[PDB]
Amino acid sequence: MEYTFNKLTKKDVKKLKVGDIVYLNGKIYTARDEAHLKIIEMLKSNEKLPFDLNESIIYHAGPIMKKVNDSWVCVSIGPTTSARMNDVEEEFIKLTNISAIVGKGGMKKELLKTFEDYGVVYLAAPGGCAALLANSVKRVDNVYFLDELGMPEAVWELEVNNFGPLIVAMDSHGNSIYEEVNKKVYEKLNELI
Amino acid sequence: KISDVVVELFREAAIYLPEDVKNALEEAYKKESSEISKNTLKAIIENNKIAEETQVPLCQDTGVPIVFLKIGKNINSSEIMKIIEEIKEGVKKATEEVPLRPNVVHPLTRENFKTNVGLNSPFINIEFDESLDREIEIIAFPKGAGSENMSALKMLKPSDGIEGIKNFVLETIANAGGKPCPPIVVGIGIGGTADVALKLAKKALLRKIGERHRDKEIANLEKELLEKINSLGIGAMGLGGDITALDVFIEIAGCHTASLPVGICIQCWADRRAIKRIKLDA
Repeated sequence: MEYTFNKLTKKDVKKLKVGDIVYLNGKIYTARDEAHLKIIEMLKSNEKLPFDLNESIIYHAGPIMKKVNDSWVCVSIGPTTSARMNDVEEEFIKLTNISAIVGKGGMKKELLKTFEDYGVVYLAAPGGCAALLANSVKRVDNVYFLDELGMPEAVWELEVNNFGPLIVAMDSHGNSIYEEVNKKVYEKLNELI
Repeated sequence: KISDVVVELFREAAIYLPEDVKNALEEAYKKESSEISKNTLKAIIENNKIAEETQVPLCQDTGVPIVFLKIGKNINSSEIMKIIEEIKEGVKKATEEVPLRPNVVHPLTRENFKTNVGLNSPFINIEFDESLDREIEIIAFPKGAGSENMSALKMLKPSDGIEGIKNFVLETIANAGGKPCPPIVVGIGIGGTADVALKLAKKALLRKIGERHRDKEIANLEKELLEKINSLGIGAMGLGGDITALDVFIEIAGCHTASLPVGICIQCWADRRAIKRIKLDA
């Protein structure tokens, strides 16, 4: 079933079985490893973020940006390999009560327990599709920690339209499409090797 | 003047996907049955239209800069040395004006060079061609990390033959799964030494989709391997599907009677290249 959301309530999160198609039309926040680490330091300590991640959508990515007429223009924002945040993403979900992670490749099986306990979904973005997703960015609202982390590692706050198609690849119901395909692939490979 | 041609060559490669690869992606889309992989493929085809319209790289990971240089008759070695400098300078300039991401680092320190030039970074492959006359051929081959990180070598026993080759190719594609972003293009190098086998596997990736080995017998092994690879069910992005690979390219060389080296170079759906022939001042 394909869905289109402007916001994702936990209610809607639990309504996304593996293999569903999603398009987003609202706010998204970018975060790579450096950003995930800084966010965890500051919420564990009681520092106020200038932004709210409660029930939010995180995109694993490094947006290329150009300053044009005293506003930012996106040129390319492809998805980052998500398994780079494998060792910080549990702590991250438990401090922030995010609703969705977007990226590519997937994340380790263990986190599927964390996605069932807290209400969270992982959505695969077309790997390689930097121009398509850039074109979906309607406006750049704000950027955080720019001076400290620099342009790709900074948290960019975006407004997107028809940001997709995204595939539900790990759900809040204990299912991972990566784990499924790898077991079938092992079986068909034995029948050849 | 070569540095500015080199810049236009990396812009070509970074933005405009070769037509043989776009066609193969349209065909992949009409041929598969998985709803997930059909959606993934139209997004990719849409990506490529938008990259060209808005003049931005089709893929954010513009890669490590690899350069294949063919050299014609009646060129001084001193002029070839100036051509190699202009190729470096044009990679420095391409990083700036394409733009390319600065991805070349020191392997132990991880210090970024900030121009993709350093420590033999512009990997420049040199060949001589007696059929060119004061004319060079430049291929720009921007290689991504995701696909290069699935490269494999294996020193088979000769008595393993063609069955052990097929088995090593299938094991390697299966192990990689969704990580070099399928659908994919497989380059297989057989023979030489270990370094030659991997050189061949990369060279095999310069070919156009549907371009079979000019030896009909190896052309047949290319199609057996494409059919068996498509049986794996990896599909677009390793999400499940009928099309795992767009094509299989083999290249061979003489090997030691007691050896059989086999190299594999995977390429992601973003097969990127651009070629230009250049007549030199008389």
